[PDB]
Amino acid sequence: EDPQLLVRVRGGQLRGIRLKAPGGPVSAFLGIPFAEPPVGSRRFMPPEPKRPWSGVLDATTFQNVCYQYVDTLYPGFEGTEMWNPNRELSEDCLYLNVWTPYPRPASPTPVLIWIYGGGFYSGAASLDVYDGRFLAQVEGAVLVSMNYRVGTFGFLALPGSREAPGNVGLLDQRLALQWVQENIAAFGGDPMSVTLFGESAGAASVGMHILSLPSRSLFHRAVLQSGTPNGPWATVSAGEARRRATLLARLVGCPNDTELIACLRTRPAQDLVDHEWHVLPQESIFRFSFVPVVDGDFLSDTPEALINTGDFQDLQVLVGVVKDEGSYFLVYGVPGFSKDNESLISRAQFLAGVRIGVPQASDLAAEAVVLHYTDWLHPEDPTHLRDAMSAVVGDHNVVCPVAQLAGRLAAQGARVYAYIFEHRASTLTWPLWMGVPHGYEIEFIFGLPLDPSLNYTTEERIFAQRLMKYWTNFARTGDPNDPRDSKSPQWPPYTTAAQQYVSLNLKPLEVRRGLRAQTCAFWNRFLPKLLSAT
Amino acid sequence: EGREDPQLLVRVRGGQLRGIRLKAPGGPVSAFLGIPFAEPPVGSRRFMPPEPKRPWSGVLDATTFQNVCYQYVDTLYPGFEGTEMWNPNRELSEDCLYLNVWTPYPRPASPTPVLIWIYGGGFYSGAASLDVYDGRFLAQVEGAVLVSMNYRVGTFGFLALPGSREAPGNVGLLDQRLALQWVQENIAAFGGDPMSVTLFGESAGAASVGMHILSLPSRSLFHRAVLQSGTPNGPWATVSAGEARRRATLLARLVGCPPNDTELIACLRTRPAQDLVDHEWHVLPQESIFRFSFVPVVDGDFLSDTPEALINTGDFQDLQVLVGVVKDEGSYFLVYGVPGFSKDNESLISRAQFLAGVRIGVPQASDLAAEAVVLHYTDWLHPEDPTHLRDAMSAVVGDHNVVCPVAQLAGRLAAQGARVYAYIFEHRASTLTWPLWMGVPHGYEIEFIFGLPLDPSLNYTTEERIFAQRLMKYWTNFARTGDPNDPRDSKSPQWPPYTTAAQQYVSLNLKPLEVRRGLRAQTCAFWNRFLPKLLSAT
Ligand SMILES: *[C@@H]1O[C@H](CO[C@@H]2O[C@@H](C)[C@@H](O)[C@@H](O)[C@@H]2O)[C@@H](O)[C@H](O)[C@H]1NC(C)=O
Ligand SMILES: *[C@@H]1O[C@H](CO)[C@@H](O)[C@H](O)[C@H]1NC(C)=O
Ligand SMILES: *[C@@H]1O[C@H](CO)[C@@H](O)[C@H](O)[C@H]1NC(C)=O
Ligand SMILES: C[N+](C)(C)CCO
Ligand SMILES: C[N+](C)(C)CCO
Ligand SMILES: C[N+](C)(C)CCO
Ligand SMILES: C[N+](C)(C)CCO
Repeated sequence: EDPQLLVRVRGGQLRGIRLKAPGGPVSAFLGIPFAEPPVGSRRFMPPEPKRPWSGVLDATTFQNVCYQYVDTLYPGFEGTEMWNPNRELSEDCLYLNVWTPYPRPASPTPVLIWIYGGGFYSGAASLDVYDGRFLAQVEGAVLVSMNYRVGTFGFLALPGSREAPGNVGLLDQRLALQWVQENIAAFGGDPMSVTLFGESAGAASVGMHILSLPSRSLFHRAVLQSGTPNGPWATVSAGEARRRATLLARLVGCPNDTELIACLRTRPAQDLVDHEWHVLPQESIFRFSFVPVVDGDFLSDTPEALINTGDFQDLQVLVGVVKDEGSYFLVYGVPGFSKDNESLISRAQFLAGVRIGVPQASDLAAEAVVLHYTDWLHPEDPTHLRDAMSAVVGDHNVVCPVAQLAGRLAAQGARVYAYIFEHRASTLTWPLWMGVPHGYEIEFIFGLPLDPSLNYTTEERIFAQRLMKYWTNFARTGDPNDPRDSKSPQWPPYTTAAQQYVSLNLKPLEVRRGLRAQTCAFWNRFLPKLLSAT
Repeated sequence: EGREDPQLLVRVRGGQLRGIRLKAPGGPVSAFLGIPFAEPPVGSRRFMPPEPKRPWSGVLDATTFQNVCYQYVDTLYPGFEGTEMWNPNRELSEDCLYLNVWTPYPRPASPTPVLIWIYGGGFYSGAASLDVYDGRFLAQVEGAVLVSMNYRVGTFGFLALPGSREAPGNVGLLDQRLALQWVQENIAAFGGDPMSVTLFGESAGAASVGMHILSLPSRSLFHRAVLQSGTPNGPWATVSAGEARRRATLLARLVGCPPNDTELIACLRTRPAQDLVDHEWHVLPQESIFRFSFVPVVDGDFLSDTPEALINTGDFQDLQVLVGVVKDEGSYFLVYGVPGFSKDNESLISRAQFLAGVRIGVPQASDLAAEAVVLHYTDWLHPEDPTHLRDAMSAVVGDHNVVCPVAQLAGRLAAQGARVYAYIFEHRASTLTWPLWMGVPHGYEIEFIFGLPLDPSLNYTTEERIFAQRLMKYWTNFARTGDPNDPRDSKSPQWPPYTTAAQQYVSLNLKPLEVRRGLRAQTCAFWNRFLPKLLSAT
């Protein structure tokens, strides 16, 4: 028995495991229950706190992955399967993971809490890319990650109902956050210094905690990587949530809210997943059936309204995007696009693609999109058209929503830093045309290139170390710059006047101005004017 | 005769003429100025198609410019050459249908290609007698035969009650056409070749040239065309029959001829010319710039359909066309209507003034269309920078009215069989009196093409002299062959034709030709493809 691996939390005693990081050992406490299993009658319901336990709870292995759809696009392909569940699926999945330095820190240490993405329909804290041992060992950080319910189980909502109120997957995250407040000191973490970070739906989740009052007392700083609470995919109205839940119920043979939800609770988990993609209103990409709902409770208003009127004075935020946000999604439903060729497309394929990539757009709005993104010097060039299609999907869904949030957060008193991540992993298995896709910064921030067995370059390992420092410096201070270090160049705050952000690549930081400023004016200013008028 | 210069006596269909020997820097030229080509369109003839000049007895003196057609005279900037170089330089009269011919001296012995100039001035102003349209340099240096005609402007040339007998519309274009017919019949008398006739014009003159291209009866009267900063398509060069009728009827009311068309037109004919000019600007539907009250009308006769329809469906197989724009097409127009703009300061404007400016500069835009314009031309890194806003306002007016219509025209003509050459003119005259912020404004290429810098008394630089000579060669090579390039020379860089595929045009400045691609390709897609679609849906 190693006393560094024994911790008493409020629920009782835990035993962790000593894991090996390249530079030395870390302590890992994996699969710690933070809620009562949301099973049987508790399906679709808010999470309840985990009842205390007797003896020593074995916290040496990852727990089950929340029940979810498993990708089948490219069977056997690492680029897709690296995001697939790596443990058994179960509705009994409300567990979290803590990595700390070995030995346990002597003084209270800044805490980073990771919230995974996956379109609110997928993901797990147990994926290899979310491995916290490197940040723990190298930067001395306490890293936490939780599982939260996804798909119907996390976000199926009959708004106004007692039994399926919506947003329960977000309440799972919140409960994990409350757990950190109550318990992280036992591991040597500082509950007065908690930084949330997440990517994609995880970043939208971070944003929603920023916009929901009861969450704000549970953290101090936030990082949103390639995702925002505002924008076209991260939320639905109560009406649209009801529509989708009612339709799924119909599809599984479930005929008053209470009756409807009681019958949904009788169905095997896979029966629900079998139909979750049949409820979207359009043929589309970058759209997910069961996501956070504007309920007037967790979200008191739309994210748009809340970011416009919010006060964010005592908040620091780091936000950014990858170089090619849209490319990943094109292979999931835009004809002409494949990982197996260069995906050089015709103009016809581009116009059709725009309707799928911007599915809520009217005919006129779609025409505006096509005319904006066409290079009128090379209107039928397939390379241009392929890269424009990617651009449309990335800008609409990530870059411009990020630019919008960044600007409103800064105008309303927040301290904001922004980045574009432009380094394409040497080990990437997707084709070159996809560039730096959605999600492929994460492995560097977590510091996987520091593991020699994974075959990243020396340059990539130095780069990872740099990024780990920006992120942990941000966690410690609310400022990603290295404070003992002179010689930078310094990463300046993002402001509405100057609009400064930095490139994160193998070269030293370069400061740029305006995140797609002209094109984002189109998405964020013009298209809405077109909508309210048509 | 007996005692005079035998080299200045010429007979035309109407009778005998005596010209004048003029001095150009390199030698003498022959000038025949103020040759009448129509019966004076006065009295009962006001608003009516021109009638050919009846023959005269004896020798008509053709040694001085004749009357300028009755028109509005600019008084925005008294004493200022920038404005006054465009003002009438001879008596204003309705008796104004006279043309001018310059030729080498002695006259050419073999048939020489003819250039015919059509002046601009928004269809409300202009004269062939202005110093910047002086044909002597082209005549002397290039051996050109050059012809220019006065044509009626304003109400006199373009007031229309469409469908009526007495004010059918487009009579100023019919004046131009009568002059073209005159050249066909008579220009061989001066050594000119009626089988080689190139039209050229600027602004409204360029629009006019384009309308001769789109009207079949004109097509037999010329072979090639140059359109400088003007097009028959676009937002200002024509009006519908309905809008023409509305403006004519309002004008009539304003001058005490309240409304049957015969009666209305008969009362208009009793009015003093100056009365008509005094109310001319009161009939425009919006507060605007780059809009003119009385312009060509889509009458279903001269113009069988809209210029837009006609350029989309036309066969332009046997046409060569040279077209282009100056660097700063919009700036000139800003000081005549947009609050905040002036020749006497830097015209740094606020964002409020930009938004107001856009409504005046795109006067037919809905609220949604105008916010589309504002959002496109705003620099979102520097949305309130006065220098950017000033320059963006200029760009809006220039692109809307000239640059994008020219791109549209060049594309349609090229797609439908024409040989097209395109330019951007980027040299600012060292003698320009407009301020620096205005750049290279609308109209300030003309003095180079005509060769005024060859006159040492005009104080242009030596480099400007050489530049002028180049331009004269391009224009006259195009007149001769339908190709501005020199057959003898080579690299000396070549001017490739404009094509829809490659979109090539050249920079005209003091440096050797540089080839560029796409005339404001992205922005003109906004004007030429998106806004119309907005319009159709909205
Ligand atoms: C530039 O000028 C515009 C027009 O006003 C004229 O010039 C100014 C300086 C006055 O002295 C006035 O007498 C003239 O009529 C102004 O509208 C504009 O505000 C001026 N721009 C600036 C920034 O000074
Ligand atoms: C790969 O691209 C080709 C053409 O480049 C396209 O037709 C095809 O659908 C793509 N995917 C397949 C079917 O392998
Ligand atoms: C040109 O230059 C001379 C000598 O400086 C000057 O006196 C004359 O008035 C100028 N003329 C013009 C056309 O500006
Ligand atoms: C098609 N799915 C929605 C299942 C995958 C999203 O990328
Ligand atoms: C958001 N994920 C990283 C889970 C998928 C995109 O690569
Ligand atoms: C059109 N102008 C500006 C030249 C005169 C208006 O009064
Ligand atoms: C258009 N004009 C040339 C006639 C006036 C100055 O631009």
